[PDB]
Amino acid sequence: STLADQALHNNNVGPIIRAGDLVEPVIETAEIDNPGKEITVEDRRAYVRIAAEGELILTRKTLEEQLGRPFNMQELEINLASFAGQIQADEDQIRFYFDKTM
Amino acid sequence: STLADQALHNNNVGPIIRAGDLVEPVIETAEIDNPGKEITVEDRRAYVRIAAEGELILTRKTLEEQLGRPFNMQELEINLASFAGQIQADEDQIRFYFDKTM
Amino acid sequence: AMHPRKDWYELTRATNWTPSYVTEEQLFPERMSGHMGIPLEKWESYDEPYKTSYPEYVSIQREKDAGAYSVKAALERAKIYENSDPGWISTLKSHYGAIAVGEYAAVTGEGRMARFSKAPGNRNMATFGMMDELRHGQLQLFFPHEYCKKDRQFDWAWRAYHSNEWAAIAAKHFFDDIITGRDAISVAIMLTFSFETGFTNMQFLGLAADAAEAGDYTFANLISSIQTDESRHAQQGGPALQLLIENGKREEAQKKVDMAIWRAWRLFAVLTGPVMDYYTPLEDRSQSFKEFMYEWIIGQFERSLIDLGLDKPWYWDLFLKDIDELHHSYHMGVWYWRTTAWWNPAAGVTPEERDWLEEKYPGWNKRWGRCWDVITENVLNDRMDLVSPETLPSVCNMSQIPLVGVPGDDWNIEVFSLEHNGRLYHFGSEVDRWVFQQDPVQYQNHMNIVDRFLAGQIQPMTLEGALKYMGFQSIEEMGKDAHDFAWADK
Amino acid sequence: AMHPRKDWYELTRATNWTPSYVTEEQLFPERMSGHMGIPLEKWESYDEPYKTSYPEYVSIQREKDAGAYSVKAALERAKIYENSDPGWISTLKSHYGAIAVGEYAAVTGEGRMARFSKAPGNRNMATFGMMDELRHGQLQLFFPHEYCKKDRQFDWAWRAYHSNEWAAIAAKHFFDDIITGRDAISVAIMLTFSFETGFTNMQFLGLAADAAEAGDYTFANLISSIQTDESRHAQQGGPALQLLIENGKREEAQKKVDMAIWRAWRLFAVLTGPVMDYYTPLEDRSQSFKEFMYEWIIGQFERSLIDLGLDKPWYWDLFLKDIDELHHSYHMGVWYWRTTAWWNPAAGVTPEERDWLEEKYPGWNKRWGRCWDVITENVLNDRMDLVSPETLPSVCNMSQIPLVGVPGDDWNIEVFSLEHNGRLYHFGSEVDRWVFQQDPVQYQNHMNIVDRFLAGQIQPMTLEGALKYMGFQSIEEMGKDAHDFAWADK
Amino acid sequence: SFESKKPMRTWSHLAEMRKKPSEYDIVSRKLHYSTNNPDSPWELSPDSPMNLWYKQYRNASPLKHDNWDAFTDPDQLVYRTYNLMQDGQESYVQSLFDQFNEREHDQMVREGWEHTMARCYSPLRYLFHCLQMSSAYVQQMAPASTISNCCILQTADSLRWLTHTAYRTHELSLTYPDAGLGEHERELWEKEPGWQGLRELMEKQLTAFDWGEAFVSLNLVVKPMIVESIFKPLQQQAWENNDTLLPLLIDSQLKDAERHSRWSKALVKHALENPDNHAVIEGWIEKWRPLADRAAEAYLSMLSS
Amino acid sequence: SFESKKPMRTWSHLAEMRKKPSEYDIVSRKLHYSTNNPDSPWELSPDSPMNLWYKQYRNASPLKHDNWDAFTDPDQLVYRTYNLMQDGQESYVQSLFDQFNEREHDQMVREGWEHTMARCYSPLRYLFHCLQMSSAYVQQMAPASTISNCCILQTADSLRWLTHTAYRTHELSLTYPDAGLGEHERELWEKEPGWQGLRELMEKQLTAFDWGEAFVSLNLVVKPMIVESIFKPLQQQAWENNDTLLPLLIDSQLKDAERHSRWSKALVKHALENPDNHAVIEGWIEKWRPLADRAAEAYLSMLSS
Amino acid sequence: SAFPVHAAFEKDFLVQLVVVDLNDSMDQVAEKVAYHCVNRRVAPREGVMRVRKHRSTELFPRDMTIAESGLNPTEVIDVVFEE
Amino acid sequence: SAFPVHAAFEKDFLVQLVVVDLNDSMDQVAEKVAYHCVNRRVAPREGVMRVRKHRSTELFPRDMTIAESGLNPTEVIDVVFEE
Ligand SMILES: Cc1ccc(O)cc1
Ligand SMILES: Cc1ccc(O)cc1
Ligand SMILES: [Fe+3]
Ligand SMILES: [Fe+3]
Ligand SMILES: [Fe+3]
Ligand SMILES: [Fe+3]
Repeated sequence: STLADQALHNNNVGPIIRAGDLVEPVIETAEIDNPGKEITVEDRRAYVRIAAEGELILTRKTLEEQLGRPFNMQELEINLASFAGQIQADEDQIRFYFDKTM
Repeated sequence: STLADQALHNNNVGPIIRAGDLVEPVIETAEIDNPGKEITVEDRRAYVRIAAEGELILTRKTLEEQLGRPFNMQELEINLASFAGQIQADEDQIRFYFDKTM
Repeated sequence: AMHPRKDWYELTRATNWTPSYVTEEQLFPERMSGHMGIPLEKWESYDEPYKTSYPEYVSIQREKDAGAYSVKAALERAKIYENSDPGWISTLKSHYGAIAVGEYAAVTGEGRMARFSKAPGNRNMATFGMMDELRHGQLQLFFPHEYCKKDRQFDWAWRAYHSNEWAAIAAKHFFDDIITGRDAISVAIMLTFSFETGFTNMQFLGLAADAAEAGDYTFANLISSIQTDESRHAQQGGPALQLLIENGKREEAQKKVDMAIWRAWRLFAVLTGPVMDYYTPLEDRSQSFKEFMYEWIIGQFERSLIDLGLDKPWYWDLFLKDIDELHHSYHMGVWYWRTTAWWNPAAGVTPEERDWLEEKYPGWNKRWGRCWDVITENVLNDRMDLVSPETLPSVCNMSQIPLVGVPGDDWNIEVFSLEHNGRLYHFGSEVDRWVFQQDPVQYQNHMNIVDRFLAGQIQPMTLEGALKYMGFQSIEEMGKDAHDFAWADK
Repeated sequence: AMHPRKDWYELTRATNWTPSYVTEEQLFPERMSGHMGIPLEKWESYDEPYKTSYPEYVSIQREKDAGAYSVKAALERAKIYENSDPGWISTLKSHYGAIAVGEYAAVTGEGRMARFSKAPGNRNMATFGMMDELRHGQLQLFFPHEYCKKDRQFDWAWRAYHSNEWAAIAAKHFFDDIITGRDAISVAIMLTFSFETGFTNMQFLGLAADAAEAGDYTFANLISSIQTDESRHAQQGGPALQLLIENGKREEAQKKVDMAIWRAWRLFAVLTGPVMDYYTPLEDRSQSFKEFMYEWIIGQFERSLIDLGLDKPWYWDLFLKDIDELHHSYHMGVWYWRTTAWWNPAAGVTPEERDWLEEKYPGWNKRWGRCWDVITENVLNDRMDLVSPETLPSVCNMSQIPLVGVPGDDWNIEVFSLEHNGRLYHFGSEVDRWVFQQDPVQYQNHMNIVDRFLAGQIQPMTLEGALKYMGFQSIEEMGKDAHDFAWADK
Repeated sequence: SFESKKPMRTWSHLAEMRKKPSEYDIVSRKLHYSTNNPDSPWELSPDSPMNLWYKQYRNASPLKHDNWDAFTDPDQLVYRTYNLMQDGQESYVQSLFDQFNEREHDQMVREGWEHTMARCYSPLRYLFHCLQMSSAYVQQMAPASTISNCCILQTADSLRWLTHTAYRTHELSLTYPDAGLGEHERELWEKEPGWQGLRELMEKQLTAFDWGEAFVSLNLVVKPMIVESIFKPLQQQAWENNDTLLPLLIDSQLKDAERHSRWSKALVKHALENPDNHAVIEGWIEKWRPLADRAAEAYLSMLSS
Repeated sequence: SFESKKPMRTWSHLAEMRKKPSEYDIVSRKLHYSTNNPDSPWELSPDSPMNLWYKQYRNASPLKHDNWDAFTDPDQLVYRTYNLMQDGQESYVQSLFDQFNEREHDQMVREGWEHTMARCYSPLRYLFHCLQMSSAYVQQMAPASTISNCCILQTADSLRWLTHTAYRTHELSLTYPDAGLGEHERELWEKEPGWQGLRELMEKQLTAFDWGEAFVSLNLVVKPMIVESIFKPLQQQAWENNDTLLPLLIDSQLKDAERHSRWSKALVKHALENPDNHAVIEGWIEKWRPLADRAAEAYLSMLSS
Repeated sequence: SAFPVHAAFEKDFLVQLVVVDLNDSMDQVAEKVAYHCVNRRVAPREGVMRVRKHRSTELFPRDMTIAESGLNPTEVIDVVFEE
Repeated sequence: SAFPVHAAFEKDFLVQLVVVDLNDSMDQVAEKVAYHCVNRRVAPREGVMRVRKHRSTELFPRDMTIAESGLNPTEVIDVVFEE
């Protein structure tokens, strides 16, 4: 249960983006919109697992700039295949976060 | 020029359909809507060359039935990558045809 | 100008009212609503965290489907069927059969909430949920339909849930228990939270990774698009759980989560486990089944459960041991009784694979390998009669899956039995027996396939009689070794 | 209710009127319109056979792009770049460089007709044509753009037409002659009829077949979607030709068709020929270059030309002989001078390929094979200095492509020269010289790359000086053998 | 014994069709496995609560047919084509909202219209949500997937109407902040006389649990009354008060309503293949008509006051 | 010598941008190779007819800038996003046509309106086609691809308006077959006084071959006059004659018109980076304004008669 | 006198339905179970096969019949080798 | 006295720019062309290389210089082997 304990005791939050045109822009956005947080990326080809400690924000403004075309926040759902953390979403951004620290 | 002569002296007309959901329905439609004409099909994977002698008709009604979903004749353009013969198109059908017999 | 959703969203879910011409309980009967006596007023604090609205929904879902169908169309001539490893084709057959009409059944779970939940936001999100599952059911019938003309086993994308085939019974017993057979709040907890934030990621994203490695982008693209819907409507469960906890129903909520997770686990161990560690070609195994479990269920899902205020399930340590062991045995069972399946199981025990298995599960060769050693010897000596069964496996009265254990050098197998109302039941784990005892009226007069076999319901009472009962309509439809035993040559 | 297009279509093209405040000739000047003195009234009989209208256009083109981009997105991780044969990657590099910004130039040919054609239906169809070519230019910049970060040669998808690289000059000399440098009616005949119903099928459908065999569905899907637009706006030429014939301009029409077909032929022989018979991996060659020519140009296009009332071109038999011979030599030239290209030519003469070539072109080994024999020997003895040139090829003053012939056992090479206005020109064929003489003012003071080299415009006057003049900005950008000569090992 | 058979061009259950199976046939037909075993709809104890519920309220319904599955949506809609259709209609309505807002439509309505809207229009979100809830119930109880699918799409349409009403209630409040728009609708639904016929009707209809009676009361009685006595009268009143947006909005909603009526009538026609069903259907219509008429009378009295 | 360089994240010409290149940047910028060689725009004899045409009417234009290519469409439209936008607006207009036809809108217009439409509206197809032709000319002559792209989309919009007019001319003729609708528009364009200012204006504008004068006369003089003196007055007249469709149609067309004005003004701002250009632009505006004012006066006199 | 039991064989991976006879010795029961196990998934070996109630510490005598054992139909038994 | 010519070598596949000298013998011209051909795309062989105007039936003498030949700059020559 050492392995299991360590896997459970994480505070990783963030989007799982399915393969397509949102993968690189979301990675870049995570980096820009969470300065001073390290962003981890696990590439599983069909999807990419993108995470930060405790909280990870994606703003519409940054994502639009990184995507290179007009973008509404609600559209992220076309490519957001899963996520870690609780979600708080609005027209300006999406926030992945935990209430607790493990 | 034997080879070239024989290639030129054809009266083959009909649609070249690009790879996708219209290939089989167009083949089937060509057969149904041109009874007593032999339909030839050359499969080049990226496209299929479908032909009959002198004239080949595709009706909207038949194509819709073979495609299995609502269909407007103008939509054929999504998948009609080329064609042999002169073309006469309207809301009810498309006709590929030659004025001359070679 | 247009006004932003935040400014009018509350009015879309301002739909609770105080009944006057019928009673509150008549309008929301407990057996269908599952409100646990919590009054209407309390349910108005329900706040779905993943919102949508009708205009956005139809626009965005239009775009999702356009992509899914365009990719399928563009890749029709990629020769996936002809060129793929037969183990991969069997993975498609198993997936579509076990999932397509269950997705359509999930419409009804969502519908149960849309009508009977006392939470207005839940009723609206469940309406989009109804629509999502309709999409998923229709996609996963449409996509395999083109393969009907190639292989009668793809007929089972439609037929499986209409059959009494044993895996189909396991699927229906689970989905009818957590989706279609309980009150709205139980659906919110067991389906949308437990199953849809927990386990479906294994089959629709874990498997997508393997599909991408296998070069089947039509499938990988399909199931990952489907999961984007899941990710939205699954977020109906969390706020329901938080509301139950706030209103003094923590214990009831925890029990439902515990039950649903275990039931989902046993089903996915027989469906997804063999796919990820055996059917999927070695070179295409992105991660092992256990590695994917630790990513998706332990690392992501169980951490989310904790964050919402629930506890680790009581059976935690049993669960962890099971991840090391159960699917290896379920795989062995599906393969030895392959003739009862609608897909062709791949054995997956060439030396190269056995080295991988030993690396991913130290001790494998001294356990399951002992069995595969016997099987492999018989194959190499063309004693094929010893590679086909002449009796039925004993089956769990909860999961409907054969009763298994650890074979080989440190053999251990346990059946957990129960006398109840003058009948003897057998369960494949402590937890399965516990699930039964949480709600006997749900289960007590259900007869599993072997129960039926013993009670004279299957005629003739032979393996062939059983195969017919399971709905196989031709010899072609019954499972065979994926590679026609060509693996022995290695 | 809505009213069907047939009932209001005539009003959309009821747009000719009788000028009163300027003259008809001032409004439609011959040098831009090319009406050949045919009065406005006669042009109103023009009837585009492949119609569309604005609402249908934006709806359907929206759907076309959604598919193209969705497929590209879904296949990003298919490892085409990393896993494809380098000969296939060079095919992509050559295509995007030679085509993308030429497509954008075609907007201007369509624009020339939209403003200056006296036929109202032509002006409307050319408006959709403007839009189509904009699509094609933008698609074929967007798609290769992601590969910039992998390989500087993909920069040439954008840069090639901005360069003086010799193949880029050949492309621009052709497209500026038939698309951007002539009157509206000449564009209708030379571009939409001759080039777009004739030759583009080779590069956008013939090549798509090979791309599908090579498993590059992003590309195959892209270029076949593009050609669906082509198939519609190319149908502007036929009615223009029929109108010219009816109004006593058959001879003028025939001459323009004859010229455009030959000019297109020489360009596609150097672009598409080597791709189909050498760069494309043997296993992916759906048909030979000649087989595709007989399908698309002889069987389909030339038959359509006859049906419309035109004659076979005077140079017919020369053309047929050229299909057997020209591209084999153009390939040899591109490969020996590979360092002047922005793609990496594949030699394509492993024994297995030479057997295929001999089957598709009986006598190949006794001809081009004699040259490849010498080259192969030098490679096997690491005399690499003899596999790289130290001078420039002589170049055609029409096609801008090196002057070639048949090598080996029955050697034959002819240059067709011409003194004109105190200057000596050299052409690669009888037809190329004839094209020049049809319109000397179009060509007479043009200097091909070697002319410039001799007149001191390229400094220093060395191969390296020439490479710099051609716009190569780093060593990486210049062409090398696609497989780093690994083919010799076979 | 087991016999050998070749692959079929389509699902085994469609393989005897004369015509080539449509998209609709492929993805819609015979998907309720819960009708296969009369003694246990669901794969559980035959006497489980939900199994008893379905045996009583679906299987034992007086409305009977030996092949409910043969029912066909006359529009043959699937998820994919519903969204194409409705993205078209909804993008159109959203464009109407945008443009009429640019033109300041709401400022130009006749004096007092905001009060009529506050009383007679904005509380429609409760009625439309009742229709949404009720449609979902017919969905989950209907004995054929092709029936249930029409109900799913109808549930979504009901939410579409609800959302229109929510959006316009809020928007109207921006021009008329002193009319109770977005504030007093629950009160009105619960206590205003003109709403009480409708509320009584829907509370009672929502507790009709037999699938047949649920379908008849909802789609043959309630919903046609709403078209006759709510939608069309509102269009007339809007016209008289220089509200030119509401009639266009309602015309779009009426397209949905007519679609619901179309599939409903097709189901009645299917049902009537069984002669016994005429009396069953007619009996339920007569049972519910009085409640529906009283609902309409009270609403219309309120609207015209 | 040759040096070694690594791969670039984008085109070499964008690689020095500070920001990540957009879709617009990638597919739109610096595509006219015909501006690279001043002595031979096109890869032909430097003295070929088209090379002489471009050297005179583009290269030698009085309107000058050392970096026309830096111009940016303020809307940053590409083919893909133009079609998304316009499928939205055009599907909306087509839905308006459908619904207003269902309601028999045309039968309810004020007495005589069909005659005003026949005289003042249906011949607009000629004016709009002139705008289409003229926009295509600015396209083919403009010295930067980003300028030309705005012109392509504007050419398409002009055809969009033409097609609206054709459709509505035919549709109106179905209710009013005795007004010359679809029959007499060429006659009116050629001989009716109210159309002659417009016709003279466009015939002369279409023979202004300098790219700068073409752009200024078309987009800064002609097109703003059409908005002021044709589109908006027609909306007012429609209102007075119970035509409620035409104002909505024109509002959609005006969205296109404002877009054209937006990119035009952005080009003027780019141009004015060169101080010499103020006088050039102003001179062309003064040159063409009288023709435009006379055009509007004659049209308005005809409309209000 | 058919007598269904669910049997787990030593070193096998599952429990199977094996139908024995009311009057079968434990020796005969062990054989009938082994049929479905040894040389299928379990290597043959020297020793005496014994029958016990599932997970019990007590072995039934070899000569004891199922009728004499007090076993009920469908109960679970193990078949194991003497230590 | 640089003198550009376009030369076609016997059995090669193309015409190349070869810069010779005004005072070069035809023997020297033939050598300078061969440099760019033999052992590159054309097998070496026995015999005397000769120079002729393109497609001509007359061969220039071996000792004749390009200056004496009357050839103009950028004219086309063949380099062939005596029959
Ligand atoms: C079986 C199933 C059911 C629902 C769902 O969303 C996914 C899978
Ligand atoms: C180079 C080119 C130009 C136009 C066109 O449509 C295709 C290709
Ligand atoms: Fe689902
Ligand atoms: Fe789901
Ligand atoms: Fe093109
Ligand atoms: Fe084109």
